Amino acid sequence: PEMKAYFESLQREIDRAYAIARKARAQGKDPSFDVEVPQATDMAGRVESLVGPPGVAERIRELVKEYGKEIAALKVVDEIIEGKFGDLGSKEKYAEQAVRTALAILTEGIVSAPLEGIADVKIKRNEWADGSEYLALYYAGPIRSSGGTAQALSVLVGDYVRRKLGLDRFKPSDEHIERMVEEVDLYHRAVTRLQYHPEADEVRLAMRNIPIEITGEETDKVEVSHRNVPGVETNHLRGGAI
Amino acid sequence: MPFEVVFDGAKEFADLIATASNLIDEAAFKFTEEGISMRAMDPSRVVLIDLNLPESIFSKYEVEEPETIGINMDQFKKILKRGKAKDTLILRKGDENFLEITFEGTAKRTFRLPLIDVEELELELPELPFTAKVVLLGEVLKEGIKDASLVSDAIKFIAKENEFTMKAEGETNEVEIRLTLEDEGLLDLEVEEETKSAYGIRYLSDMVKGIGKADEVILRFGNEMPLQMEYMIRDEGRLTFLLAPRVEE
Amino acid sequence: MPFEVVFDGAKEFADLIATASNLIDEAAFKFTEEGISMRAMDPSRVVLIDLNLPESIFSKYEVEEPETIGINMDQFKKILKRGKAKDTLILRKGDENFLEITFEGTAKRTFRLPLIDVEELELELPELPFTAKVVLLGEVLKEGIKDASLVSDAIKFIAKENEFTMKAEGETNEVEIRLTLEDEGLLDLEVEEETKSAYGIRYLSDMVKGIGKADEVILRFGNEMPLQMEYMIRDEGRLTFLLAPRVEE
Amino acid sequence: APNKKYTKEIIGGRPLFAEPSTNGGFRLRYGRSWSVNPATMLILGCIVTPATTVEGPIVRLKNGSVVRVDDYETALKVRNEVDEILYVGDALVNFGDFVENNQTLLPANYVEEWWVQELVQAIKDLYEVELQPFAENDREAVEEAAEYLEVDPDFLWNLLKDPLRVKPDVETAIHLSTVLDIPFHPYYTLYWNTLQPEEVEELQKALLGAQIEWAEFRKNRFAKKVVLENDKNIKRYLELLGLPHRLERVEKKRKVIVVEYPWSAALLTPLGNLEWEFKAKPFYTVIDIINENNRIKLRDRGISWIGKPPVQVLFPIGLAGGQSRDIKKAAEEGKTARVEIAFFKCPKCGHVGPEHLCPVCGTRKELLWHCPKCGADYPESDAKDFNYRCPKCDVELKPYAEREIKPADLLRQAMDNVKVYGIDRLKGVKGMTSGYKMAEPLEKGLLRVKNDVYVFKDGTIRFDATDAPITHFKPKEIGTSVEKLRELGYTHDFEGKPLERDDQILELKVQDVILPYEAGRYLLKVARFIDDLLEKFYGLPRFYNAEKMEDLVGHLVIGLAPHTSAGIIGRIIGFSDVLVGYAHPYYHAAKRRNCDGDEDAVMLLLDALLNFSKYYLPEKRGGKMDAPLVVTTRLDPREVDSEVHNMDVVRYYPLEFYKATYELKSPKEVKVIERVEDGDMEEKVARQLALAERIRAVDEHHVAETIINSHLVPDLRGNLRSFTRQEFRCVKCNTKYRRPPLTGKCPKCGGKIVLTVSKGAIEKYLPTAKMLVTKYRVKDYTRQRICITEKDIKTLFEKQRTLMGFSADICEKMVKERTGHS
DNA sequence: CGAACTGCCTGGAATCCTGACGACA
DNA sequence: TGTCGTCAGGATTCCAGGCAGTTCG
Ligand SMILES: [Zn+2]
Ligand SMILES: [Zn+2]
Repeated sequence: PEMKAYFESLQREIDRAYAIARKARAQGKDPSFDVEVPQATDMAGRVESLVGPPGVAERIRELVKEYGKEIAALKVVDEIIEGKFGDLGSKEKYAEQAVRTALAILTEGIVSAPLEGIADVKIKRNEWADGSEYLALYYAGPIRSSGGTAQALSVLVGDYVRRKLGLDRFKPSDEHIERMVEEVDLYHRAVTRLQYHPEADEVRLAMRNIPIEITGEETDKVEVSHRNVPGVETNHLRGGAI
Repeated sequence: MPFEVVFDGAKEFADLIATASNLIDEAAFKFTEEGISMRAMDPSRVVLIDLNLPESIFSKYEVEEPETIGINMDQFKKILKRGKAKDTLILRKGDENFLEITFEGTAKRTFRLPLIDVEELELELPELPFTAKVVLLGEVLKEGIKDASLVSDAIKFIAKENEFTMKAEGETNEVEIRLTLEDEGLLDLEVEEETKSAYGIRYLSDMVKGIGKADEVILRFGNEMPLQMEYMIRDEGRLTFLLAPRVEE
Repeated sequence: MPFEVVFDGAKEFADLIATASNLIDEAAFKFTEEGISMRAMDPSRVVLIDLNLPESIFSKYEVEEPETIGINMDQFKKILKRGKAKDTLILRKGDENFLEITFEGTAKRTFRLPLIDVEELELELPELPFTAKVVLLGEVLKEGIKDASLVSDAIKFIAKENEFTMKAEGETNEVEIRLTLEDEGLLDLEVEEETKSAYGIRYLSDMVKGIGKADEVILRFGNEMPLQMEYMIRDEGRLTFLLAPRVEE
Repeated sequence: APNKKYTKEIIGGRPLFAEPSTNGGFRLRYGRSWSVNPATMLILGCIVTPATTVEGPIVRLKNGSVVRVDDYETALKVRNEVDEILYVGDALVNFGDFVENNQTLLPANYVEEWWVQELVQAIKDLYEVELQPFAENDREAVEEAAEYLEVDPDFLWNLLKDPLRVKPDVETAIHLSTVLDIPFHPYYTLYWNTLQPEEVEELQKALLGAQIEWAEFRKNRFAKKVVLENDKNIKRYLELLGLPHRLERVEKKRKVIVVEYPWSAALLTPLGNLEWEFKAKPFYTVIDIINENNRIKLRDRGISWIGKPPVQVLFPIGLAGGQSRDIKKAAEEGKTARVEIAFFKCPKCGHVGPEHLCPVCGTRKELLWHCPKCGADYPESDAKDFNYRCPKCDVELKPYAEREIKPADLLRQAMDNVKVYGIDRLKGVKGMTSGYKMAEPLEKGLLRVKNDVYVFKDGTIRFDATDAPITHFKPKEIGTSVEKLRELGYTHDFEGKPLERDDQILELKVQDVILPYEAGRYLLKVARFIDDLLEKFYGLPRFYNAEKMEDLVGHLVIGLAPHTSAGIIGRIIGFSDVLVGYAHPYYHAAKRRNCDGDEDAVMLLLDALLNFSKYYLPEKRGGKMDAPLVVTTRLDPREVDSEVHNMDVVRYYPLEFYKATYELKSPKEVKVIERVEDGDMEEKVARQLALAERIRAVDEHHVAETIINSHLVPDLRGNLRSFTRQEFRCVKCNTKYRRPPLTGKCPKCGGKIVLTVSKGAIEKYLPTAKMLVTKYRVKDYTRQRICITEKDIKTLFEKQRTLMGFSADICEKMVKERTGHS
């Protein structure tokens, strides 16, 4: 009832403060001429301000409020991949934008993991065994505490976009699984305490089940026993991906 | 607004200014045809430090217009710290935003300094009727306040006929000081009732660091009333500290 | 338990207890019908301080029964910082755990403190053959140890028949001081054989800086046995430090 | 699940330190969607939550008597004369918690609310009387109930309003219980679920061998007082029962105890006034035997057991500032500075500088572009025309370049701009994390310095605060008047009644703040700095005009948690007196609770609008959060759909689940869930006091711990590795790290080289383990103790010794014992 | 006509809150 | 990202010996 009028008075005071800030910035004593902190209309506005695109808010609202958030985000990512609003670059950029928008939608647009923690996503081919694919996920700093739920959702959306793109299943090599379990035990024993003690058979089953391979970034200056592994640019520890 | 003050006793003037500055920064100096007044103010707004120096003490006190100027004496304490006891000081101000300090004992030492501008409003002292008036010197109060500060944090003043007790209370050790007629340093007192007050040393031990000895310190207060501690030099120069009663009930 | 000790001026006792506090914190003063006694051990069981003061030191001395009381060295060091050289120290104690320190003068000061107990085990030191005794002045030894303090810590004392030498070795410094009966720092000698021993000078320097210049000292030692430095207070009381040397070269 | 949780709780804190008297668990108060009474915290390791409006534990004092903790004054009075902790109190854990991994159902208890609900249901189905519980009853209904139960109507009204506050006397309680054979009163029911009937027989024998006086009320042959002797039986369970008794010594007997009403009847009436004979029977608890040998069946009560650098301004100086990087020091010295920064250029005047606006003229200078590899310069127009590519050096056109500047003479501009020269200590940044490395307002930095506030590496002003939501809200506690709430917009209470009483229990408002005095003072200083800047930057009138603590109530602030790129806008309605605060379940969600941080940063909207810039964000990496990019305020909780679901959440007790709790129900039953919803000194002293209180509670019976070794062994290994590494650093040559090979002195600085000793920590940790091994004797670690002691000894290699030694040491004692055993 | 006996006061020095550093989990 | 130790460093007050003013055979 009157809560709507109280929120209207609150947004009126907010608009008064915004007009004061605009009148102040009209002189231009700082390398900035627009409002840096705008008010969000809804989750659509939140995800649009996080990753965008600037104008898919109408479609997001329609899909969500008409069919449910889950299949709404599914169809929204389908439309983004198909390029309904136009083109934005290459297929890798399309996949990156789709993954970021999907993650921002499912997280309601609060986590900056796909914004900065996961910098880039590319597709690379296997020049050794059969020509399968791996996602080169160039991560960044703010990903060490990305959150277990957010990481699981990122894995889910990665598998979904891989199924959409139609890639081949990566062949888990002996050296790959050996360096994976080596990094796992090294991170468990020397680097940092883990929240869930894993098992060798479990991590091997996971690394064999992941259809396309995953290649992360560098975390610390810790070497491994098998040097010069094919696929990785160095022999450091991928504790972030771990 | 131009005026000039030629003075002998630069050491006394400097230690008095330091004592007025040892407490707190703000100080509005008022130049008037009747003399030099000063109202020193703090951010706590609990202690007002008002002094008055007439033309009799000044050697050559020439004025043209009465005016008030707000300064922090912390940055000014560097120049007055250095100086002999017998010398000639000259403080001159003109229409420009500068102040001239001439130091001449046997040579010329001129200092041209800028004039800062601080904005503050003058507040009149509450002249409330009290029932306790006790006069002493500075050494006794210095010792008592330093003991209270280095022992505890609370103090209670109790005044009765020819009996001034001050109980510094804390948690482990408790100090008490007694003032009676046997103390030759303590002068006569006007007291009719058992006046009780409570104070702390959170902002009291500062002025002690500048309290001299040849200065007669009178204190007027009542039952948990604001303490007006005035002190006189040469029977002509006055400086009062008016503090609100930091009592607990 | 109750007692009252009044003395006009106790700055010597003040600095003495200050040195005792700098040495150790846990100390208990035993009050007997003869006077006061104290014996403080070391936390590293290397140094021992002993002091005895009969009833012929202070002006007024009235004790009820001999017992053992305890006073915190920190609380005492927080008390001696206000002891004027022209004060009247009055130590009063009743049956309760209330200790009163009173001072009469321009302002009657009285501080009450709680009295905690100390349970340090006391044992008589066994007799040991000294074989080397000497009586010297305090100022010469103090200045020598303050000159040889910055170069090293192991100062070597050598004593032969009518001969004394205080040296300071090292790798890039050497200090030497000779002492004979016709010198300006030796009062009397009682050497028996050729002795030589090196001692640390941290506690030495502290305890000789705490003691004045005009005071005399009596050193008792041997070849490698522990040293004992004793002295007298007002020709009535006795105070002795005791500490063993090092085994290194 | 409970055993697995008790086992997994060993990962943190001192292990094997559980109390044997009271089981390791708290109370279960089912609430929709932990909180422990602060009396236990005052009498004293996981996340804490305050609940003061409930009862407290019960302990014994130095006098020998037993008493319970009730309120803050008594808690502070008896928080130092405790002897042994008997019970832990009645903390609340709920059911709406999102717990997983097959967390089994925690056994509930017979509570007073469920008891009186069963009572009123029984009288309704028996005497045909309708009533409305959980609130004030109607006149006719309460009158007929009072006539049927021989109680007072106003007393029944007060009981239905609050049963915990208005507790009935035991006489009338047993009187009304004799009509329905209802279970006993839980608040006056001791804990008997841990005793053997063979020992209970001796208890009844000692009770029969004691003194007793009686008193009866309304056809109830109850009692009046019991005087017992503590030597008549083993006082172990007599004290473990947790009953407030009175002790007496000078009575011809050493230890005498006396229990009066309403505390003696609570123990005698369940035993039937010692009329029937008690017997021991296995596979049947004491409550079962009591219900067997009595016409009244009772229930259970205790069954729930669940268990640097402090930089201020952004001024890039680098090595040109050394270590302190004082701009005043640099201006006094008159030295240059080689920085990779972006310079500007004015079209009219032509001055060059790293500032935004040109203070010489009245306009703002533009940004120039320069190629660092080549020696070419081009403006933004030429940069955008040449496709951001230089023909000299084929590098992307960068706005900033590396060159030298003289802040010594460049400071006069900022001085005449700020017009205020009140500064004592102020330093700049050392390293730049952003890619563009843009500038920062030097006037705003100087104003912040003169205001003397702190700042993080984010680029704006935010201060930490800790809050915790609760089920209710009280103007008496939040410090706001009735007329203040009226002019705020509140005209009715949670039940529609007008607001006239200050002690009006209300529902927790969304936009309310329980915020501490430190946060309030920091916000006041921030507002002072804000008004100063807006009056010195553009000449704008003060919007807030805030100069006191109470004036800030009414405006709007923004909260932000780590991993949250959205700032939640809240209103400043409230305050706090304690060092902690409260929040709202909507302002504090799961994404703001399990985000590697419990506290949240607060900020002002004007502060963000004036000092926020994306250029303050690093290029590739990032801190705990990216940036407060967007504000959010709308969190509509099903307005037109489930407003009743959002509102009706507080003070409901499910009788159905209370009756169906002892049937091993599935806690994951979503259907039933939805149906019911509808330095060293402080740390050492704290550890020693925790050990001491645990010892008092367990009655001087404990064992050794494991986390002390889990801290010492890695400490020893790290100490050894640091000693074998020995990485040094030159003092003035702060960047050049000297090699472990000693070269006498730094070739660029003829002074000492700071080394990494790392030996003072272990030297202070050794006495802790020494005192622990002296207090308690354990094996498997004397080897580690002697090893570390000998390591210190032979690393230093106690050079002086007297004729009388005999240094007492349990370490040397155990060493000699093992030597003799060998 | 010279010598102790103070004030005092300013140099020398001990104390300490602040600003750097590294270590673990 | 939370914690804990070390180090130097400059500003501060307290102590002591030299400069100065003063009453004694
Ligand atoms: Zn210009
Ligand atoms: Zn170029």
